[PDB]
Amino acid sequence: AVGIGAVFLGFLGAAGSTMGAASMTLTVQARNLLSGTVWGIKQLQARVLAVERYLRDQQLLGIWGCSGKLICCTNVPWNSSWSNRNLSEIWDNMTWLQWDKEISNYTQIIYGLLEESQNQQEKNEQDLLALD
Amino acid sequence: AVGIGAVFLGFLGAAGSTMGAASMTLTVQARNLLSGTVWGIKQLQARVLAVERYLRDQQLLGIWGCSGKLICCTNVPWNSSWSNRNLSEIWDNMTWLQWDKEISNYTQIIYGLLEESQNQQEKNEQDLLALD
Amino acid sequence: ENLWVTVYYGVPVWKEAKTTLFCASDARAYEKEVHNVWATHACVPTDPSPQELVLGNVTENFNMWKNDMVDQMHEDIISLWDQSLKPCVKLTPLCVTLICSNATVKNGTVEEMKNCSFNTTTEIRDKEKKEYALFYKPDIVPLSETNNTSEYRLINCNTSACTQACPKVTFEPIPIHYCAPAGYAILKCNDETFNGTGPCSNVSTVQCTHGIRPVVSTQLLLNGSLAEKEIVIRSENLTNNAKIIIVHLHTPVEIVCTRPNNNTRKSVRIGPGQTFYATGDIIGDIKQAHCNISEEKWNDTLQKVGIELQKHFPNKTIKYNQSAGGDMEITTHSFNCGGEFFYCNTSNLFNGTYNGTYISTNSSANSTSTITLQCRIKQIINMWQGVGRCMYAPPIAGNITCRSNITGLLLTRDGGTNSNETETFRPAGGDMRDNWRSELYKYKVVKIEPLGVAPTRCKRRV
Amino acid sequence: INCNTSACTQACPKVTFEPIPIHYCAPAGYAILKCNDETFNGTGPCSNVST
Amino acid sequence: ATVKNGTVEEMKNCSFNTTTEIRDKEKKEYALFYKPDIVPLSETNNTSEYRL
Ligand SMILES: *[C@@H]1O[C@H](CO)[C@@H](O[C@@H]2O[C@H](CO)[C@@H](O[C@@H]3O[C@H](CO)[C@@H](O)[C@H](O)[C@@H]3O)[C@H](O)[C@H]2NC(C)=O)[C@H](O)[C@H]1NC(C)=O
Ligand SMILES: *[C@@H]1O[C@H](CO)[C@@H](O[C@@H]2O[C@H](CO)[C@@H](O[C@@H]3O[C@H](CO)[C@@H](O)[C@H](O)[C@@H]3O)[C@H](O)[C@H]2NC(C)=O)[C@H](O)[C@H]1NC(C)=O
Ligand SMILES: *[C@@H]1O[C@H](CO)[C@@H](O[C@@H]2O[C@H](CO)[C@@H](O)[C@H](O)[C@H]2NC(C)=O)[C@H](O)[C@H]1NC(C)=O
Repeated sequence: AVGIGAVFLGFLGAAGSTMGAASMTLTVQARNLLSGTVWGIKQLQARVLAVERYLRDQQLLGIWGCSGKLICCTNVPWNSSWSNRNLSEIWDNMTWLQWDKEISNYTQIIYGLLEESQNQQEKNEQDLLALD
Repeated sequence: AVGIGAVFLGFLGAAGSTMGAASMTLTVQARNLLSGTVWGIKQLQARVLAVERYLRDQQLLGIWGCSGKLICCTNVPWNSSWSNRNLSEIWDNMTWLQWDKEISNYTQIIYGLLEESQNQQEKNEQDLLALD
Repeated sequence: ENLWVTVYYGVPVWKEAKTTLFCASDARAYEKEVHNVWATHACVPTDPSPQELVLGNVTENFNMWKNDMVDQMHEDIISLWDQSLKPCVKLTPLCVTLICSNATVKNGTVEEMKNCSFNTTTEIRDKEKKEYALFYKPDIVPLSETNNTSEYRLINCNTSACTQACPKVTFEPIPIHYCAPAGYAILKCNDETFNGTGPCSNVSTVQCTHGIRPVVSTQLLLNGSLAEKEIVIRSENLTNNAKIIIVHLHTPVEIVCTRPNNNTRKSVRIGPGQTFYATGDIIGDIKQAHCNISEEKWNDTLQKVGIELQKHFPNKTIKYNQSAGGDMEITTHSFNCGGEFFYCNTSNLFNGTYNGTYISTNSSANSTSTITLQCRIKQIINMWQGVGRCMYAPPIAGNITCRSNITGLLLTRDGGTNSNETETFRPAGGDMRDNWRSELYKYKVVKIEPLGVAPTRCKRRV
Repeated sequence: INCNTSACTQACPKVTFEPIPIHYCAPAGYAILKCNDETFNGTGPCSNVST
Repeated sequence: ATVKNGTVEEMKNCSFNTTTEIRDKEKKEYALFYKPDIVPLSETNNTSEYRL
């Protein structure tokens, strides 16, 4: 159960488990994006590739307005054409590893939506805080 | 005195100075994490190692909920068994350089406490902002 | 009820991917010299902690023959052996007219070593002195078609220049652990009866792979992993016989080989400041090199293998047979032992049949019974093609022993004829990918995708 | 006095043996501490430390 | 050899003792060389000894 106490799930412990169980204790995956030391040129290349990847993820997440490394509720309304599926259909018995097979097609749309939708937000604070 | 005016204390100026004095003007230490250019393989190795350390500190500070790079009040309650010492015993004449000798034993406990505590925090906002 | 796109980070999602891997040694690999063993040089000390984790509800496809991990293992070992032979002396003054004597053994059961003599460029260059050394016959060829039976040439000097292996580097396989970089993980198939291609219904994950012995062997698979429960066989397409079959043993078969000849070393100067070690004397009586396998184990083992082979050829019974025939390095079982390279005629082993009829082991009337393979020695070696191929392995003084465990076979069926009820199998050594693929089958590298979007009842706070 | 022990090589004429001064610098995240005491013997607590 | 025209160049036919693949057993070998790639060896009167 998710009532673990002190976390001991390991790296990918919630793989195959419910979306809710994996949604709690997300830090065990986030914290482990690091490894290695160097021989020659190839292993140093593998080291810098991880930093490239981590900063790609961080920049893409931050442009959406997500400084937090776990969860965000976003302004973009849901387009129901993507699944037209119920909350229990998606949430209660699926896992993230099987959720990624469905909406990975539409990630390249949602990314642009979030990218613009942060700009329809923060420009307005640039006006209201001048009105204040 | 800490009433410096324009800051000129240098890199490690407050070493040996009071906790309060070192608590103001923390940026002079934080900002100095960039240097170098390359001869051979070992110098580029030394370059990337600094980025690795910087992202260690930044990530570990982030999962605790601290996007700010200077000071944080945190939701973890204080466990007083670690010192059972007074505020003046710790704050008024000690320096950070000799404070690190005491509670460095208990850092590996506080780190896990903060890590779980941010998850007790932000899961609730995922519910409250839905109730709103 | 309304839903909103909600984005999560730290999600447990991944996709299979291609990437480099680290190599990590056991803790005791760094008391030695540089480059000796290579495990000290290319690799990092491993930390067994954290240990394995089992994922409770996931199933994944594992494909052994499409695994790029062995394809990177091949490049790693190739570049790693190529690196070691840079500083060592690259011979070259030995490409001269060697004048050799006949010797006398008159039996044919044992070989002798040819006594050859040659004029040497001394360490002060232009003041030559004649010098002699013993050479194994496979490493020497007659120089010309002329009638002179007393002028010989090394097998080098026609194809490539060749280099001595240094004495401060050893051939013994230190176990190697392949570790993943950041952002990736290695999935371990925990199903103990997995055949090699299909969905593993019990998938674990580990920080690093378990130790691999990079033992080079052609026909048989020496010291390595053992099957958990039973003998399991692996092949891409058994209908087309040309594909190699990997047999994986559960019970090992013990093998011991020896060179009873008490060789003694000799030194020769090759230009300034460098030496070429050679064999100078054979103390005592010359005797035959061999390998001993217990018949009581092999006879049981090959019919145990027969029952497994019966399943995908149920129409026909089984017989075993000699290799396809060819050059020494192609046909014979070969291996390293203490620095020497052996090549064993294996016709005695692969003989007999099985018809679904098991023959008893109990009582073992003679546990001292053996079947003796006869093996030849070489010092000029073509260990891989294109690795800077030639290497001269120097002789090692004294007498040596080679005890080890057999843990699998590499085989290949002969073509069928007469629709026979008893079609046959042959041994087949070849590309060293097939050797490492016999042991890397448990693992697959994946790439963690922690960023995901989902619908949820919460919206942005303004 | 070669030819018995090792092969030898000439030093090029376009490279000089004169010691140019060398400064050792620290990488990022590290610092160098200079014992500013002018009578320090070599092993002990320096009561005046610079960086 | 003989061309005598000067409109076309020929190639000079040169021969040499080769350190063969077994080192110390030479054999004479010949090859054609373009004249710009060959120079006489010495100021002496020998018009039949050349160097690259
Ligand atoms: C392989 O061939 C070499 C020769 O190429 C053999 O070496 C020769 O061995 C003989 C017998 O020991 C030596 O002759 C003796 O030399 C001593 C010197 O004090 C002399 O007093 C004796 O009257 C006798 O002539 C000979 O010197 C030696 N050759 C050289 C160059 O040292 C070798 O024995 C052969 N080995 C085998 C296994 O066939
Ligand atoms: C360039 O010079 C070389 C010599 O340095 C010329 O090669 C020589 O050519 C002649 C004529 O073909 C060969 O002579 C013949 O040899 C055969 C051997 O069976 C013999 O039966 C004939 O009676 C005749 O003597 C000669 O062997 C050959 N030299 C060698 C070393 O093979 C070459 O022709 C010249 N090329 C040009 C374009 O000037
Ligand atoms: C050299 O040969 C001797 C004699 O054959 C070997 O000594 C035997 O080694 C076995 C182990 O394989 C022992 O069980 C025997 O007791 C030893 N003595 C005898 C008389 O057999 C010796 O091991 C060989 N050298 C090497 C390095 O293997």
